[PDB]
Amino acid sequence: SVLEEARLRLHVSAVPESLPCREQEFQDIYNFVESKLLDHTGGCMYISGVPGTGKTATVHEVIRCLQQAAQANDVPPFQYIEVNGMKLTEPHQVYVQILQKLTGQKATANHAAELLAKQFCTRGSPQETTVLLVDELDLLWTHKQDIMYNLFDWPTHKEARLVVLAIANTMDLPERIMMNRVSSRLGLTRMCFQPYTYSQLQQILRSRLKHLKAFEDDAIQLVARKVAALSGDARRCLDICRRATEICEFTIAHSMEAVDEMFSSSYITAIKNSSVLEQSFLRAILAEFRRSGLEEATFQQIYSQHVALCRMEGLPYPTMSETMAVCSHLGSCRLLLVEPSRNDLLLRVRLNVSQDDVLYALKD
Amino acid sequence: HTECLSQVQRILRERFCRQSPHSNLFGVQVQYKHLSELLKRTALHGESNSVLIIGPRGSGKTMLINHALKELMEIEEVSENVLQVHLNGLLQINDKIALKEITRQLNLENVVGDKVFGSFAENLSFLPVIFILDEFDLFAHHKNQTLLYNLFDISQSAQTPIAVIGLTCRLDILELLEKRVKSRFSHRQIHLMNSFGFPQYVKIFKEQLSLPAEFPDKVFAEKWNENVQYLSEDRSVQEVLQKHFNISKNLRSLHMLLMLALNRVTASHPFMTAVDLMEASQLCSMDSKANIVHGLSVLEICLIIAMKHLNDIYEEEPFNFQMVYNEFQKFVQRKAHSVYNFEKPVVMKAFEHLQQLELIKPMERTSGNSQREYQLMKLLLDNTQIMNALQKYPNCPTDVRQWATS
Ligand SMILES: Nc1ncnc2c1ncn2[C@@H]1O[C@H](COP(=O)(O)OP(=O)(O)OP(O)(O)=S)[C@@H](O)[C@H]1O
Ligand SMILES: Nc1ncnc2c1ncn2[C@@H]1O[C@H](COP(=O)(O)OP(=O)(O)OP(O)(O)=S)[C@@H](O)[C@H]1O
Ligand SMILES: [Mg+2]
Ligand SMILES: [Mg+2]
Repeated sequence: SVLEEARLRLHVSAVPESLPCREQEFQDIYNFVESKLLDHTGGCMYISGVPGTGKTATVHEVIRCLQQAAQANDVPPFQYIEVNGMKLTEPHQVYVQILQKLTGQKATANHAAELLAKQFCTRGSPQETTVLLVDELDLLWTHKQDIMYNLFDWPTHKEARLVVLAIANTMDLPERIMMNRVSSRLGLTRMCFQPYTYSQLQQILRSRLKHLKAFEDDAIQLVARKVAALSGDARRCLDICRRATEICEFTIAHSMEAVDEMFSSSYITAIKNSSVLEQSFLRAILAEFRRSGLEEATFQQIYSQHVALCRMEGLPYPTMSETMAVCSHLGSCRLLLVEPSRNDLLLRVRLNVSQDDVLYALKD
Repeated sequence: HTECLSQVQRILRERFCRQSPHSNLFGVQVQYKHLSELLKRTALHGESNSVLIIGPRGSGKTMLINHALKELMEIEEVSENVLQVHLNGLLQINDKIALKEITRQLNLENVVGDKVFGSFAENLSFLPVIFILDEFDLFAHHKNQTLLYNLFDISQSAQTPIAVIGLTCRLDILELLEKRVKSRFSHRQIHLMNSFGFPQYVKIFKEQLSLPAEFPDKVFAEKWNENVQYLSEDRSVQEVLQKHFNISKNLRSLHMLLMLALNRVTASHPFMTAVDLMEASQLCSMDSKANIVHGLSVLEICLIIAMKHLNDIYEEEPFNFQMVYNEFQKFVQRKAHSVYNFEKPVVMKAFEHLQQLELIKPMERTSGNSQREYQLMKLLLDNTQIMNALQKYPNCPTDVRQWATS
């Protein structure tokens, strides 16, 4: 079916071959790495960008192009090694991972570091240029900063023949997280990926759905515009498109439903579906807050206000245990803030949502 | 006779205590339809999805998953290809233990290895399997959320199909995740609320206490159905149900109340009565503080009255043993010759016993520097509670009562 084909095309893992939306950045990286590969000299580049900008996809596509060029005997052969920071149980274990990727030897963290140091500092046998990719750099931080210093200092050696690309989300990292000597080592080589404009998002969506007339232009334009105005991320755009397809299986209404179901908060409807006693408790809290003006109140005054409200409403007199159970249930779903493990009558209560939202939910 | 009572007791005890699966589903038609449809999509094809289910505890979160699995696993031979892994946040508190449980459940310990080696690339390199994550909120409190990130990554990868299911009671589960995993998390959420009125709750109660059609005796089953139907419209039973429904709409409390009601079913009374439900509701709705106060002694009552007087004179301020002793001495000295000639150590032991029952708690705890005397103590009771408890005290003397009134 057409909807099934659109769902298949719009999946996240269905990476395209090459989209010129980032062709400029691709070209810049293609010049830099090509220069580092032609001169038999190492280098380092730091790239910072918000998630969803295609950093990993762009790097992998550049690696694919470089490997294809090497296969066409135009570039000297190179060894590619990829490591992910968040896929490692311990920080020091990255030394074992790289060593096992290059020689397959098993050694301790310190011994693996020493062997890697010996290989990268001593004039050994002439090896292929090493392309090292490290993902999620900020998660390799250590109070001693030895791992980061070694990672960004080793390619400085002529014998290293190592090119390192660091992908991260924060551009401030080399300034406030990295010390001076290594900050100057990554200085002036910082690539920032700006978020896609709504035109770029529309171009990407059109490329996803070439030769397929399944969505109207209006839904596509609105989805790209919401994405631009909220995060400018292709991942949530694909999720919205898939949800719109699912709802259409059941127009602009589908996209609106997707965006206001996957982004909007459910606090209002949760309060609406609350019980009568919980509503009375919330009203008592609001009345006590208006009387006092403070954002913290003990359980005793709230209980007194609840008893007064119940007397006004004609409800039966509530026991302390019942009110405590209701409060504990409310705190379980993170609508309030309380520590009722030991304190019972002296519990500080803070609202987890804005007062105006509570008023707008309770007026109806 | 006795055999029928034993069989029905066993069946209802299995229904309530163990929470055995039942075909009856209440107000969850759309949610179950969505969940089953997505499970079938993930099973019959290589596509991957991630879903979180949010609801209050005791709202049958596990029942939906169990019913859907029992409905869809036995459709075809897909269950042979389908593998299921269940993880609970309580049993697995560390990533090492979670990895060990994952390896043992997959019967890959022979492939991966037996020793305590920290390498997990044996599974990672090799990696349809479905994942069930009980208490998903606890996993977000780990040091680095490595397991959750890896699961999301393999779900988003194009290597193997993986289905991830998480259970959460917190409504703020979206803000407990890091930016990366939140971006990689497919925003599929299902909310389990008791969105039904009181008459629907009455229908649920009527159906739950109804014998199944597979019971051997049919005329007795029909008579039981007639009894429960007749008991359905009784205004005392309706009043008890209305009270419990006002308190909370969770089905777990209703199951507990029904179980306690069935405990009073004997041979002489094969069919229940509204008075039985009244007794069960009364037993289920008693406050513990008044019960604790009722079991005290005279000296403790006098000390508590002195404590209330201290709280009244000094508005919301702490106190120590010396002031209470001084004003108890004042009370026993105003009276001419009352029989309360007690020394310091017995009063000190009484205060220690009162503090042991955790009716009084210290402030800014310290020891050695400050003795038990001259220590800031506070009371954890309300004046109306004391008055109500003292009203029901069996043999409260007139003197102490009038002192309390003063
Ligand atoms: N050139 C591109 N044009 C359009 N969409 C793209 C492009 N490159 C990547 N994408 C899409 O955007 C998604 C995000 O790509 P990633 O590289 O994984 O994100 P990232 O920028 O590396 O940030 P994280 O936090 O590391 S996932 C990809 O999975 C694709 O679906
Ligand atoms: N929609 C429903 N259909 C059938 N039974 C339900 C439904 N909702 C709740 N229940 C019943 O409610 C009772 C209590 O639910 P539980 O199964 O104890 O909660 P849970 O699903 O285990 O969630 P947690 O957070 O793990 S305690 C069970 O006996 C369920 O059969
Ligand atoms: Mg990435
Ligand atoms: Mg459960």
